[PDB]
Amino acid sequence: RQNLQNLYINRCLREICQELKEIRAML
Amino acid sequence: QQARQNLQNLYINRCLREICQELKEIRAML
Amino acid sequence: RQNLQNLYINRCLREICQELKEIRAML
Amino acid sequence: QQARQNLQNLYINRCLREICQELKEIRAML
Repeated sequence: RQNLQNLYINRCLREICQELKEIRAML
Repeated sequence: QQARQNLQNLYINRCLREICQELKEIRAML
Repeated sequence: RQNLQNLYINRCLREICQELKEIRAML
Repeated sequence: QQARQNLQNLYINRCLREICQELKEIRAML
């Protein structure tokens, strides 16, 4: 249960990291 | 140049706002 | 233990949120 | 104006890099 939630949190964090990398490229 | 620059500034601001919202959601879940 | 780690993760997330708010102001 | 703009761009890039590093650390810990 906890492990499940963490998996969804970690996917979101990875997606945010990819978005911030794209933002840095724009900059 | 400047209107494109100002638009890009507003666009990145909106992206960062969305990211902040997501991090607030994660905080609540933790 | 888990609760402890989450507290330190949540403080970091709150700090990041404050930093991103300052970045948005600069923008 | 433009050199200040370019510097600010590089400064924000560096901040976002640091934030990415922190989120990677959180991911590892979760």
